Amino acid sequence: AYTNSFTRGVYYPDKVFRSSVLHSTQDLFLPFFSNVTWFHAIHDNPVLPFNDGVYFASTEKSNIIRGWIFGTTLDSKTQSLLIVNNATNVVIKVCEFQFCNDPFLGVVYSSANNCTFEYVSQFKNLREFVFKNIDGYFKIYSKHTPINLVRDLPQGFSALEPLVDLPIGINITRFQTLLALHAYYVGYLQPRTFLLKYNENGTITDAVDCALDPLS
Amino acid sequence: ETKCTLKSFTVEKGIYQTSNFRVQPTESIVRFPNITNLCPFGEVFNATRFASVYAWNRKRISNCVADYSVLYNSASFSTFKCYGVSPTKLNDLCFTNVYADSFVIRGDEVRQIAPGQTGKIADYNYKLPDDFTGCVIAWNSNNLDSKVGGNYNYLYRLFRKSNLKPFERDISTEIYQAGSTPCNGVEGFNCYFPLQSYGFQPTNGVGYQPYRVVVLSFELLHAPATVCGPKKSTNLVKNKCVNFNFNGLTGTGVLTESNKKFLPFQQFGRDIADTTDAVRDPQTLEILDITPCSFGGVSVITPGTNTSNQVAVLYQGVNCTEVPVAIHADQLTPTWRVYSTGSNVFQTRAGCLIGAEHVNNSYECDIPIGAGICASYQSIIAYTMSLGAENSVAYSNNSIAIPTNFTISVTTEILPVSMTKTSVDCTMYICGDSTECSNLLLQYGSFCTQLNRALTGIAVEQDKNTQEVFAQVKQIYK
Amino acid sequence: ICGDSTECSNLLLQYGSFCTQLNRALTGIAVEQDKNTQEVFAQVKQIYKTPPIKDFGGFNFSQILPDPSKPSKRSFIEDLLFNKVTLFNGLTVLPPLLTDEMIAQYTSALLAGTITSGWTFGAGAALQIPFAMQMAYRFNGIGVTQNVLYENQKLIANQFNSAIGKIQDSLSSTASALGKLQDVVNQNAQALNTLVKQLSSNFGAISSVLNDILSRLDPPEAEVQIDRLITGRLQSLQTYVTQQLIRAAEIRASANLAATKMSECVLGQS
Amino acid sequence: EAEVQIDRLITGRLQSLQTYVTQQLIRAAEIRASANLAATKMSECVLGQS
Amino acid sequence: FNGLTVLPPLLTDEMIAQYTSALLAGTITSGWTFG
Amino acid sequence: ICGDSTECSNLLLQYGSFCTQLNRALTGIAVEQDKNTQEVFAQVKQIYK
Ligand SMILES: *[C@@H]1O[C@H](CO)[C@@H](O[C@@H]2O[C@H](CO)[C@@H](O)[C@H](O)[C@H]2NC(C)=O)[C@H](O)[C@H]1NC(C)=O
Ligand SMILES: *[C@@H]1O[C@H](CO)[C@@H](O[C@@H]2O[C@H](CO)[C@@H](O)[C@H](O)[C@H]2NC(C)=O)[C@H](O)[C@H]1NC(C)=O
Ligand SMILES: *[C@@H]1O[C@H](CO)[C@@H](O[C@@H]2O[C@H](CO)[C@@H](O)[C@H](O)[C@H]2NC(C)=O)[C@H](O)[C@H]1NC(C)=O
Ligand SMILES: *[C@@H]1O[C@H](CO)[C@@H](O[C@@H]2O[C@H](CO)[C@@H](O)[C@H](O)[C@H]2NC(C)=O)[C@H](O)[C@H]1NC(C)=O
Ligand SMILES: *[C@@H]1O[C@H](CO)[C@@H](O)[C@H](O)[C@H]1NC(C)=O
Ligand SMILES: *[C@@H]1O[C@H](CO)[C@@H](O)[C@H](O)[C@H]1NC(C)=O
Ligand SMILES: *[C@@H]1O[C@H](CO)[C@@H](O)[C@H](O)[C@H]1NC(C)=O
Ligand SMILES: *[C@@H]1O[C@H](CO)[C@@H](O)[C@H](O)[C@H]1NC(C)=O
Ligand SMILES: *[C@@H]1O[C@H](CO)[C@@H](O)[C@H](O)[C@H]1NC(C)=O
Ligand SMILES: *[C@@H]1O[C@H](CO)[C@@H](O)[C@H](O)[C@H]1NC(C)=O
Ligand SMILES: *[C@@H]1O[C@H](CO)[C@@H](O)[C@H](O)[C@H]1NC(C)=O
Repeated sequence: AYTNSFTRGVYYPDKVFRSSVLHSTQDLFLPFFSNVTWFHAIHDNPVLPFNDGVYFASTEKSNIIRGWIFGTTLDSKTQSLLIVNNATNVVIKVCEFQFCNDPFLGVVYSSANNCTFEYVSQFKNLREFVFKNIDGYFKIYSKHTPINLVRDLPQGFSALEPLVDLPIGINITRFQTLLALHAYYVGYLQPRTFLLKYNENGTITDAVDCALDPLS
Repeated sequence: ETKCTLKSFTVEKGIYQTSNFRVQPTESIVRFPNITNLCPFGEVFNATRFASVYAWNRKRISNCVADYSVLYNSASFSTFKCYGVSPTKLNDLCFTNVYADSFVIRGDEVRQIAPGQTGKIADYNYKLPDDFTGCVIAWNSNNLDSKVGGNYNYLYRLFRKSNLKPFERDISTEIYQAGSTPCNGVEGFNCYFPLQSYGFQPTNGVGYQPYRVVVLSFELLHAPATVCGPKKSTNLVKNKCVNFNFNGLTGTGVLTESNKKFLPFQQFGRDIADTTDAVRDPQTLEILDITPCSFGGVSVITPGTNTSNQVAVLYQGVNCTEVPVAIHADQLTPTWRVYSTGSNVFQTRAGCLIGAEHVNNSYECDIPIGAGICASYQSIIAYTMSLGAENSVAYSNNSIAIPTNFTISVTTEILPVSMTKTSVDCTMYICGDSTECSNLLLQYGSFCTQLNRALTGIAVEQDKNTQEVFAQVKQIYK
Repeated sequence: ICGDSTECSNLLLQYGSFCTQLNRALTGIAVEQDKNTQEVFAQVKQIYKTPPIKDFGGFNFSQILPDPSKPSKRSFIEDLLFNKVTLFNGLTVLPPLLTDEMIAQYTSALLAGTITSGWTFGAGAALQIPFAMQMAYRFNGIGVTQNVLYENQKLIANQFNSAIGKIQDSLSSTASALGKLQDVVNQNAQALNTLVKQLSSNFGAISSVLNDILSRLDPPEAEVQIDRLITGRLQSLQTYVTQQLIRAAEIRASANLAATKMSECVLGQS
Repeated sequence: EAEVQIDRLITGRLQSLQTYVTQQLIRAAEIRASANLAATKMSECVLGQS
Repeated sequence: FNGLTVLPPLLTDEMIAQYTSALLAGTITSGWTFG
Repeated sequence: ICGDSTECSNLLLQYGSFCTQLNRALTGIAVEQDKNTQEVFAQVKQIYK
């Protein structure tokens, strides 16, 4: 399935406060009017290559899509990332895990050999997620509030502010989404340059593509 | 200073520029955040028990912040000598990872922990590689090992001809029987246990007392840094020209309170072209401002060395409160103090003029200053520019004024028309009769002809200019 | 170039005496601009004043003459023009010698002198003359006999008032009619911004900041890096200075033309 | 190494000569403008009446 | 004189003086007609 | 100065933005050259015969 992402996928690139200045940046971004592979896995979790950063979304205001496992082999040979939720805290384990055929999670665990690191942190709703991993830093954004004005399709303009970054220093090329036992979008991002407009409060109010149209 | 910058012994009336001044920074402030991730090295040195020399334990330690100065000054260590690692500067070193090797040895086995050394345990149990290792620390443990320790709890491997590679452990205990010809020509005999027990007694001497030994090895430039040493900090000072490493990144200027608002996650800010203007400290989580310290050029106003010997100093774009700070009160000559304070600090729109009194009259002047004011030498007085005379003509509905007499005046007007037709030789300027210079210049393209063409063009242009400005008539009249 | 570093100054002092010209050129152009404006505007020897009672044969100069209630003694058209257009790392901007008050006084003096006396105030002593006779004299110079004006005075007055009202409204309504001044201001601001932005350029060195490379290396190649940065900044500064010189020459030519036009047309008849 | 030293010397002196030539060109242009004005003044205010 | 030189002007001062004298004599005796 | 090369462009981009103004000082005179010939000839409103 194909869906048209109008203008989603804009985030604060750095941590520097600006005001009423037009800043032209060259970073990894999701192009405007892109095509995203809408999934309808309701009675389906295929293997999705990471390709150096993926967009994400969701619409269900419940706990069905729980964890996002990352790695390159999904085997005990190499350490694999596992980031899951518990409805009260978020737990991240990078230790070596074996293969899982149909893991079930909801409020699997094969082995914990060669365990090194751990992390613990704290119309329907929208949860726009953007992941990136460069030079050993894996960092994640979030936006847990939608706008209740129009039903269907993720249209509207809003910014993304980062929450967490981990200096894992490992390589990831594939990832799986973990469900429970009984409609999320996916998009690919590549480094195209943008122009951003800042408000007097340091809030992104407009973004314009730089390599889309001659007027742009 | 005016005579120096002009390189002459006579100075004509006017304003001149000599130098510039800056506000010297006073002190420095260092600000690091509250939190400091402490690392549990207490369980390493002060562990209840250690393993044997042939089966020492290894643990993985990373993402730690531990200070090496807190242990260097401790007197509970027999000796602290390291190979190529500075004990003092370890506080300012970041390492990719750290490896600890803790065990217990005999008194005479301390010297065996060194690269390129020969010994039973140095070559049979633990071998130091032929590269850089952090260092070894050893201390006495006769209180908990020589009196209450196990009589055979400590074992060493007396196995020869099996020199182990560095960082290798072989805890496999097997009976050492060859089972072939090269052992008394028989199979079964000559069986010696690979392990042997230490012989120790309570206070039996110096070479037999067990000592706790921990070898710390450090890896550098193999991975992103994870372990680093803590550093000190201090408080803050406001409203002074200060240089700082405030919250990491450095900067110099004066600190003021700010009314701007920051998002709950955003570190600092800027305005234009990488110019920091607002930083907040983790200790207070309060927004502040940065303002560059004032500076600027000076100027000297003089009425001419011939007429007098007194001058007036002007600082550009400086407020009164920094005038005593503009030039140090007690660093220059006492003659600069007559033109430093007191005198007359006439603060105007274009800085501060000191050394000349202020009068509330107004006359035509000759030495411009700016912002509508100018100074003149009657001492030296600075006043406001005068536009000239002032009169009002009595315009009426039916009145005219007709002149009755006339005068004839003669005026002069000077106009330049030409300059000197000069020229510079092309290669003689940069070569001076050297073949190497010409050889190297031939590789720089045709700069010579390009430079020589312009001067000839200018000369011909000047000749044509003079010819057209003077030659107008075709004859000569007498 | 150095940013308060001793070794940078030590390496710079061996490049010769270049700062002397780098400063004298700018001082020369600044003095030239000051003399330029002084020559353009200061063309009278006295400061005349309009009579308190005004009867200009029917004409209405209320909008063009200065108004006492205004803050800076400025007329309405000057206020509209001022409200129409609108616009620190070792770079300073010196204030002009003549601020706006003297400029307003000069313009008011010139306007009052040309209204009351005509052209004789620019060639001697100002002489009183009624306005109607002055307009008759001016018509007599373009081929139309004076008999025309004295029989069509009211029509001409009405046409003049309507024209000045219409031009005031048009100027208040016209867009981008003042493009030259805004263009000049934009050019200067852009030049300063692109000069100050050049600091962050790497110029082939390890980093754009002197202290970091100084503290992370040793002198033998640190001096090479410093020399590369120094020479890059010298070329940048030289380019900026040359551009300033060219622009100053252009402005000088334009201001000379303006002064010629003001002296020929305001104080006489062309 | 002599070639390195001569390279440095040539670069420096070439830059200095370039700057001098540019300054001379600008000054010559300005003097030309002034002399043209003088020629116009002499042609008009002397041979007739202004 | 180490690589730099000054070329002499084409017109010497006597020619300039003669031009000025001719112009002045013409503007005295004839006026604007000689132009 | 690059002649359709990648390494040359990579080394040039770190020098700053010289070419940003090197490509504007020429377009300015290119635009000016049109006004120069436009304001000298277009001094009439109609075309006579
Ligand atoms: C931007 O931040 C300000 C700071 O509180 C927000 O509050 C506004 O402040 C201005 C300035 O006095 C007031 O005129 C507004 O009425 C305030 N708004 C509210 C809702 O209190 C402001 O809301 C923020 N957003 C914008 C777009 O200005
Ligand atoms: C020089 O500094 C003094 C004190 O900082 C300034 O005096 C104050 O200026 C502010 C405006 O910035 C006024 O609001 C205060 O009323 C002034 N008096 C005080 C604080 O006692 C002075 O203006 C500064 N001079 C210049 C030229 O900026
Ligand atoms: C116009 O002015 C001139 C001088 O400015 C007057 O000539 C003077 O006349 C007096 C009285 O005869 C003599 O004493 C002076 O020597 C004259 N001056 C000169 C320079 O010759 C002339 O009289 C004035 N015009 C009228 C009509 O009086
Ligand atoms: C000259 O023009 C001005 C302005 O155009 C006239 O000012 C008027 O003054 C009256 C009396 O206060 C006001 O009611 C009007 O509103 C003003 N005009 C405007 C356009 O606001 C002035 O009366 C005119 N004078 C003559 C002699 O025509
Ligand atoms: C991609 O997006 C465009 C624009 O929304 C759409 O027309 C097209 O059908 C989509 N799919 C493909 C394969 O181009
Ligand atoms: C654990 O896994 C990492 C990465 O897969 C590997 O480098 C390391 O040798 C393994 N073993 C230990 C003890 O860290
Ligand atoms: C998940 O949350 C429950 C309470 O809702 C808590 O008891 C449990 O310990 C949490 N799980 C983890 C792994 O912390
Ligand atoms: C990516 O994976 C390869 C294995 O082919 C590995 O050599 C490389 O170090 C990985 N990259 C990172 C940044 O870990
Ligand atoms: C401890 O951290 C808090 C966090 O804001 C800070 O307010 C406080 O000043 C810190 N205390 C010290 C002694 O640094
Ligand atoms: C020197 O000053 C005196 C008095 O001001 C003056 O008379 C004289 O002409 C001056 N000489 C020079 C060479 O300036
Ligand atoms: C201005 O003149 C008044 C006269 O009343 C005088 O008191 C005052 O000091 C003058 N201001 C000055 C000299 O700055």
